[PDB]
Amino acid sequence: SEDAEQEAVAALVALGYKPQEASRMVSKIARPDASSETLIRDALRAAL
Amino acid sequence: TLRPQYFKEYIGQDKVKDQLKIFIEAAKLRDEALDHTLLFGPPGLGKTTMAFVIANEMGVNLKQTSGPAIEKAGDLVAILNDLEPGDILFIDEIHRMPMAVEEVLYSAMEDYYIDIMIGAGETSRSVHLDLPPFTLVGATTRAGMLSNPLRARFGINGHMEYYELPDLTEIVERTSEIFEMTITPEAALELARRSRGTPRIANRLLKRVRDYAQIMGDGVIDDKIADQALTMLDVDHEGLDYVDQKILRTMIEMYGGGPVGLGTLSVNIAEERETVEDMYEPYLIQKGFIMRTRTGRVATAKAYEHMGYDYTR
Amino acid sequence: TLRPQYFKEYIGQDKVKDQLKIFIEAAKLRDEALDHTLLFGPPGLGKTTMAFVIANEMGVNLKQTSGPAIEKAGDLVAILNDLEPGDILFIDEIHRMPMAVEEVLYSAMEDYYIDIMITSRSVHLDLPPFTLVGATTRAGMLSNPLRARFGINGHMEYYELPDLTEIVERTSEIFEMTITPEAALELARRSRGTPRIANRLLKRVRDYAQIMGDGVIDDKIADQALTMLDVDHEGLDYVDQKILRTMIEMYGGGPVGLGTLSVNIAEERETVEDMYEPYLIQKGFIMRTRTGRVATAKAYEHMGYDYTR
Amino acid sequence: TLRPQYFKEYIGQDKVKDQLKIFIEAAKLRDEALDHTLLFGPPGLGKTTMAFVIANEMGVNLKQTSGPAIEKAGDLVAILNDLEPGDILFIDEIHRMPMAVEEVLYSAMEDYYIDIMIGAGETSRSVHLDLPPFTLVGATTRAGMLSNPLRARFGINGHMEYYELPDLTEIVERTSEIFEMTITPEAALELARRSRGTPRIANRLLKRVRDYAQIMGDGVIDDKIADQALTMLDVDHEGLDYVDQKILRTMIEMYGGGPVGLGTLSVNIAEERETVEDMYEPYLIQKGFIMRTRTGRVATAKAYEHMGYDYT
Amino acid sequence: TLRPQYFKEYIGQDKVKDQLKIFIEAAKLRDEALDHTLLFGPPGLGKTTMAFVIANEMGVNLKQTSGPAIEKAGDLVAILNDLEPGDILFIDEIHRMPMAVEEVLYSAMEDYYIDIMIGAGETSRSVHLDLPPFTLVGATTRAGMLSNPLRARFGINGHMEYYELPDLTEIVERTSEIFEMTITPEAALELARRSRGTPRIANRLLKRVRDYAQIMGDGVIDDKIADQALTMLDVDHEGLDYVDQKILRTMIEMYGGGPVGLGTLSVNIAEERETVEDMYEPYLIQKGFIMRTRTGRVATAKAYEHMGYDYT
Amino acid sequence: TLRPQYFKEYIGQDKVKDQLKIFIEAAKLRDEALDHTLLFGPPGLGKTTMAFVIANEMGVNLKQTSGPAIEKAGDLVAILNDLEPGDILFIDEIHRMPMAVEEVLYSAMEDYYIDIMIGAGETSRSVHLDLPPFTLVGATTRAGMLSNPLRARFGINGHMEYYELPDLTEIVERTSEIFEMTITPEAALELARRSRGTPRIANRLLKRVRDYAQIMGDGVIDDKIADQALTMLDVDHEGLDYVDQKILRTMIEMYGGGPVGLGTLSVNIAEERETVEDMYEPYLIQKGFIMRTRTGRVATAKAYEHMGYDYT
Amino acid sequence: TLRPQYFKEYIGQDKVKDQLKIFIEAAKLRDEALDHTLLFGPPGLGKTTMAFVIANEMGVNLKQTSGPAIEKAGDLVAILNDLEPGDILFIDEIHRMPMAVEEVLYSAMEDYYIDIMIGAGETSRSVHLDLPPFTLVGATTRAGMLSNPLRARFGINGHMEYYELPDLTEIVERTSEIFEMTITPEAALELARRSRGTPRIANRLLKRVRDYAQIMGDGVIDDKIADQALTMLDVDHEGLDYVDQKILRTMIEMYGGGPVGLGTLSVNIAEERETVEDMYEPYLIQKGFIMRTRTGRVATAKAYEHMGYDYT
DNA sequence: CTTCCTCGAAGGTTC
DNA sequence: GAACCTTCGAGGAAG
Ligand SMILES: Nc1ncnc2c1ncn2[C@@H]1O[C@H](COP(=O)(O)OP(=O)(O)OP(O)(O)=S)[C@@H](O)[C@H]1O
Ligand SMILES: Nc1ncnc2c1ncn2[C@@H]1O[C@H](COP(=O)(O)OP(=O)(O)O)[C@@H](O)[C@H]1O
Ligand SMILES: Nc1ncnc2c1ncn2[C@@H]1O[C@H](COP(=O)(O)OP(=O)(O)O)[C@@H](O)[C@H]1O
Ligand SMILES: [Mg+2]
Ligand SMILES: [Mg+2]
Ligand SMILES: [Mg+2]
Ligand SMILES: [Mg+2]
Repeated sequence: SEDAEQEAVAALVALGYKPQEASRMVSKIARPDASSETLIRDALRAAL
Repeated sequence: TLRPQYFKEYIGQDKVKDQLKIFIEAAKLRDEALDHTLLFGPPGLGKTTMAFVIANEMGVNLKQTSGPAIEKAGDLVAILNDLEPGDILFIDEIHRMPMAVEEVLYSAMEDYYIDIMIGAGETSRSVHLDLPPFTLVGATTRAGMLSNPLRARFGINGHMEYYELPDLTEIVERTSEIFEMTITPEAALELARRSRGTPRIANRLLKRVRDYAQIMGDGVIDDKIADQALTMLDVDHEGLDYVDQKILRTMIEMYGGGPVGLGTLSVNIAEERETVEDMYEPYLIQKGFIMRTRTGRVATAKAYEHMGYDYTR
Repeated sequence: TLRPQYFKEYIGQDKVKDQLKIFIEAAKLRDEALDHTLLFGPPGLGKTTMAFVIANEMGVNLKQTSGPAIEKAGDLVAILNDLEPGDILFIDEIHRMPMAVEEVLYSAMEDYYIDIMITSRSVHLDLPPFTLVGATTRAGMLSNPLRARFGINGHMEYYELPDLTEIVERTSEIFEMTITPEAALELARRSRGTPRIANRLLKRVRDYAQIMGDGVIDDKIADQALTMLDVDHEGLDYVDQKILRTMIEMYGGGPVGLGTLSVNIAEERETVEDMYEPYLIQKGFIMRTRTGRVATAKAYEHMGYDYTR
Repeated sequence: TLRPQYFKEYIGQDKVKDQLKIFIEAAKLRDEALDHTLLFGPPGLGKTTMAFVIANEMGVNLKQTSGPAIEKAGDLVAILNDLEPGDILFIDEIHRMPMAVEEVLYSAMEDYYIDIMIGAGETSRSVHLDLPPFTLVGATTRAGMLSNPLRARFGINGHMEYYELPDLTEIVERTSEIFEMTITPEAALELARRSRGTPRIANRLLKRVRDYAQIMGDGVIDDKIADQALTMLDVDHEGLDYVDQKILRTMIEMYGGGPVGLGTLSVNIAEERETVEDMYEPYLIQKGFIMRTRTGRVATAKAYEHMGYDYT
Repeated sequence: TLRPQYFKEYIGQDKVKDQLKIFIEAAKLRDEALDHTLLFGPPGLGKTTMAFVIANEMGVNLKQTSGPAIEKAGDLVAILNDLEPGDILFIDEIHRMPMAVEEVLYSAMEDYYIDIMIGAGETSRSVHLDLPPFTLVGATTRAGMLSNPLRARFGINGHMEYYELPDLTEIVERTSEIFEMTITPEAALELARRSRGTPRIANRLLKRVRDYAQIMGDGVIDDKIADQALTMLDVDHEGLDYVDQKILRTMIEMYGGGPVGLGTLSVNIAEERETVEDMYEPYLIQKGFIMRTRTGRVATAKAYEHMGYDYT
Repeated sequence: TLRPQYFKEYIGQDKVKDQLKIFIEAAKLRDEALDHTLLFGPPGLGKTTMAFVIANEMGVNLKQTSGPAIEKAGDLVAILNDLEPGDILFIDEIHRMPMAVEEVLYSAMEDYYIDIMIGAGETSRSVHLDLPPFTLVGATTRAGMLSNPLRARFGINGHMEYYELPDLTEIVERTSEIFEMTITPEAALELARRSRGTPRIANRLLKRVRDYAQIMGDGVIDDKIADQALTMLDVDHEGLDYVDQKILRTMIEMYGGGPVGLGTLSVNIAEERETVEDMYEPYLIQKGFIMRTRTGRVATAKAYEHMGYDYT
Repeated sequence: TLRPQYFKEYIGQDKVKDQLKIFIEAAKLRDEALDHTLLFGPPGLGKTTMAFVIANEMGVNLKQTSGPAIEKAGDLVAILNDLEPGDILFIDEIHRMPMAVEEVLYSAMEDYYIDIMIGAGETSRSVHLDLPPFTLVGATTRAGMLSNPLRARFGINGHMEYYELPDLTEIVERTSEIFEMTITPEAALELARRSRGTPRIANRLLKRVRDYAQIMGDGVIDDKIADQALTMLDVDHEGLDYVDQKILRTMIEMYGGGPVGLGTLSVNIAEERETVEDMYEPYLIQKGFIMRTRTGRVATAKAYEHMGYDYT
């Protein structure tokens, strides 16, 4: 699942978010089992 | 409230108003959202109000924002996640959006899905995001500054236009009933003629006339009171302010119509260069009272016959 | 006090003062707030003074700030949160507010609410009824959507000789100086139609009377003081007299270019154009022409030369 | 000292000097600060020197700064708030202050208070900061560059004028006693008449004549040395420099006195157009040697008799 | 080295050298810093060279910088903190400095002090910087671009003049020795006559002739080699280019000497209107080949004999 | 998608299409990349579509960007570095990119290498990067605005032009079939006539006419319905749009038919001169509605009779 | 590659080659760099290639940049800091360089040093950078557009001209040998006739003709095939471009033959003024298609008979 | 984003 | 009608 965690962090950065804040934002998500799509989708939903 | 809520009450704009009704009904005769729509026109014609009415006639929620508030792609993609299927996204000042976001919006409008690429380039992988169907409605004061690729995505265009006297008069009649005052149709027409065709101005004049009519009268706006009110305010029957008359009078009497430079005119009336160029001169050009030339401003024959002076070529 | 406090004290400005009375009285009768007012015009005519009168006539407490001080949205949001129902907010030099601050001000005026983003967090505010008052010399510098939201526009104008004569007497009593009616008139002619200039001359004449006289202003002492200051009976300065004399005696009244004239009087070009010519053209002593500027018949009669067509 | 310190030592400027005396004396009788003063006029006539004299006659401390050193409102607010009752604030080259900073002085000069933003977030507040009585003095060469609302707030206006031969001769004699040199009253007048009416130029000529008198002479300035030194510098008895003479000569010998355009004349002297109009032509016109007309420059009768030609 | 190092080597400029010598000698007797000096005049006459000569004669180290290298007040303030007592500061191309920085020199030149803002920003104050005695040397081609208050502060003004044929011949001979070449005195005079009175042009021609003489010759610049090389470069014996010859010939053959207007002449020569007036016409007027008049320009007798046509 | 993928599917542009075929097939015989190609002409004629067809005929990957999207050299270097041997780069509105970007495109297009400086102060380096074979395809609406040194690098030119009724009728029919819409040969002829000779407009109108027939009809596009639908859309019988009608009407009523300048006209009606000059004036000229004169544009009699104004 | 590499390969420009041979050879006997060289003339004549040849003959590396690319001084300093002893720096379009940047080269070219401010804040200091010997090469279209102090520093000037028909014919024969192709002398001469005496145009047309002969012919170029290929392109039977046809048509029809100014003409054809002044006008004059007058350009009768009008 | 300044126009005189 | 000269006004690019 670490790959999906890294992918979601990198994808959020590819959206223009800062690497530090993007790591925190994705790290702030609880469920690790959810796919990278959900991880990025959840992070963006939480950032609203 | 002073905003109409349905096509029942949205006075004027019949050309654009008629088109939208047919397209909205055709969308209802199918399980489809409305096509992306773009509204053009000068400021204060009702662009914002028309977006709200569109949402009510569709019977769907409306999201409000402006281009400058969207500073990064995550904001737009995040806002898009807050949308339900069929929701309307209204973005004002769309010409002020940042370039980095514009290139991604294309996929959302046409594909309703987004892809993001990561990795150094030697090794790379994508992520695919699928979005609910939606209709984007953009409002702008300037169409030409919208890039051609963006322009191609908008499937409906609607020109707003200045309201004519038969329609602007009705807006005064309507607004007079939200207050507690009776207004004679002749008086309402005298206000409409001086409102430069903009609803926001007609409302502002009526408010001032109401104050006079309840302090210097019996609280009724009759034609006699309207003349006195329009005499304390110096608004000419063509809508010229006091200073607009002073500019034209000066050019005709002292310079024989010109050409005369902007700096020479400014010091004659005792005004600032910026104020004459941006507050008064723009409306005088639309009415055709003056023209701008390589050697300065010049008065036209339309100004001579209006001020009441003989003309000489 | 040097600033009038009520309309019964505010001399002149009959057009603007008459309109403001009607709208203020109507607002009281309806128990509503006053509409947004914009004051603009030339320097020293009463723009700041009028704003304080409006607050006293409404019977409210005035909140005061200035455009140069408000640098970012957080500043304005904090200021607006201190408003109570019916309060009046006055912003001086409103033309200096940054564009970012102006945008926030649009919705505050139309819908009385603020919804803006500013470790960042969202802020949402829904404001009570309030009146914004603005004063500026460069109204052309404001954004077009902002100007469209003001409801009352007050354009200031120059004063007449009977008005300024009364203003001088009012100020003379504050200094407890004794001045005769014809002495007050002789200062009005020279004050160029501006109250601040009328007070400035009185202050200088007082100093002369307290050192070269018995501390009393009369038609004789005034003549001596005005001769030392060297201000003509039409209000022309020593340099203004030198310009006209040069044009009439060296170029036959013109036409002459600005650069040629500036070098002949040993002055910087920008000083003549921006500091001296404006009053000469407005009073009708000089005219601008495609090939230069020329002295009019009024200049010949005033300076004492024989005019020839 | 080279700069005068009191009105007793300040030669000339009778109009401005006489006015300032009355206003200073009246202010002392009322025990209150002096009104705001603006000093302007041509270069080198004594604007800076007068600003110090005003402080000495008032008997108060003088705080000095300059427009170029003030770059933002934070700097000005720091200069203010450090003023005590009756202090005098002198700003040289005041026309260089940014326009965004000048608009802070509008309230300070009329009501002695300024607006300040303080605190952070919800705690931010705007409050009046109240200043004691003070007198602002400004000196500038470009008065037309100041904003119209700012010039309207200065209560006293001093416009400087050029000097005359009697006053310049006395200035030359005074300076000749700061240095340890003897100068004959005839030699002093010879330098004063060539100084174009400006004290700084008179001091410059004396310094150059001194170097000659102590290298090519016995260390004393007399009628004989002055004539030789002025011949080496090549300054005409009217103050016309070498290039100034060449201009007049060329107009008389090739164009018959004109009219001639500036472009035509510049090429004949090998000087570029921008130097002739800004360095040499201004003084020649002000003194009546040249006349400007729609047809071009023309030499006056005064120029013919000075160069020795016939006014045919 | 090509650049002279002392007044004994600096050929020409007799008027400028004589003045500087007297002022430098008097300064040493008093053991004081020299007054500020401004060097100006046409391009290539020796301004930058003379600035070093002044430093060598005064016996001090020279600090060097340029107008375009200084962009903000923080740059100039940093430079002035390095000056030691008696140091000379040389600013080349001084007309390029921005007006915001030029106005900072006003106090440094007259009173040797600067006003600076110091402190963290919460607490800050204005304080004087006090500079030791120093001499500023400036060189400029466009003296008219300097503000009036700046030019008034320079105590010594040096205006450079073009060189005469006798002096310019010595410069050619001296330079040949540095190149270790041998040149006949008759050839040195041929180059000097074509160098338009300018040392830089004389050096440029010599360098080209030298290269030619060693590739197709025996390594000696004789009178015959010089004519062949100068023909390759297409330099007339009066220093005219082929373009200049085309201008003069046209006026004689198609207009009989004129008068003719500049617009008509430009078309008949296929040359740009402004280029002709700014690049070629100035030298032809100064040499007396062409004369301007109210009706147009006319070719003089000198232009006829130079081209070999018959004057009438 | 509606856009064609091969030259067999690309209708019209016989001139451009015939030339490209020869150059594309000749390059295959030599097994090498195609020369750089520049496409120019009015918007909506098929410039973007053509680039995709060329890529498909070559069998190569296509990369896309735009003039405004590139801001600094580092941006372009990344794009170029990602190329693969044979890749095609398509840049839209190549006339709008910054001058500092064009610096690098010259070296790349001419010799396939770049030299990018890196480092500052004591650090300073340059990277010489070799690029693989590639083909640049440019597109613009304004040809005369393209930088002259850049325009010389393009080896193939394609001038696009308007489509005729036979081609447009085939396009209209094709597009309707993709939507599975039924249109008779009569109605399709009306839309082609009233669509300003441009495929983008023809497709844009067809979607709107469909909605009308689905409500005010039985889902069948009849000729009677097409006329009522087009009139409801405010499309003139000559296909002139809202902007077109406003231009001519403003000339006749406010200027008596002209002459009037492009700027003046574009200022009275709230329109950008770049839009009026690019999309509208070219069409109005080819169809004889507007004529060009030394004084400006003038309306012909045809415009007068169409708009319904009695000719003078 | 097509670019020649030695003077034996560089066809034409005999005058320039003859002079450069002497100076380059002389500079090799001594162990030093060549003097700064300036090349000017129409675009596409081969001056960039000349910079490569000089570097190959001297045996050093060639660095390349352009005028518009150097936006600020810090850019140029970085370039100068990266030159090896004897390197050649070629600056294209040097006339378009910013004025404040040009003023830095004055010291580098003449004395090989520059004075630069380095660091920031308290680290601001002046450093005297010493440069190794190098040779600058500049290229510009206009000679009369450089400043006098810059133009005076170049030691060698080179003027380039259009190639004659015998030279271009040999250039076509050479280029048609790098491509493995066969061309008959009639085609080579016929093709050169169209190429406006410019090798750049000749190479572009030759490549296109080769593609046609390989697909629509027998793989051999003959006069019959050359006419067909050129007729399929827009090249006229005497080399006129479509832009030239556009120009002549407008002069005859919209202005009545002239005279007309290029300012108003440029905006009517929608072309950048620099293109018509540099690329088109010179050829139309040098071939008798256009004639020049005091008021402007005028079309000759030869133009009327070519466009098909009646020279009434 | 603002100040500065230079490009293009046209009015007036003499020959 | 040809040639010089002065003055003004609106762009536009260099701080
Ligand atoms: N058709 C209409 N009928 C009645 N009132 C109208 C109509 N159109 C506009 N108004 C009035 O005009 C006011 C301003 O409308 P807006 O929607 O702000 O126009 P606008 O185009 O948004 O102007 P902007 O956005 O500030 S440029 C509304 O509050 C209405 O009272
Ligand atoms: N020859 C053609 N055949 C089929 N469709 C075309 C043709 N030309 C244009 N189109 C269609 O019209 C639109 C043209 O857009 P585009 O090619 O981007 O024009 P441009 O690139 O000139 O703006 C597309 O929807 C395209 O499918
Ligand atoms: N004398 C010549 N012999 C052979 N090829 C030449 C010659 N002159 C120019 N060329 C070729 O023609 C083109 C000229 O381009 P270039 O030298 O860059 O011209 P410019 O530098 O003026 O733009 C190049 O392809 C070059 O190889
Ligand atoms: Mg709105
Ligand atoms: Mg005020
Ligand atoms: Mg001073
Ligand atoms: Mg030098």
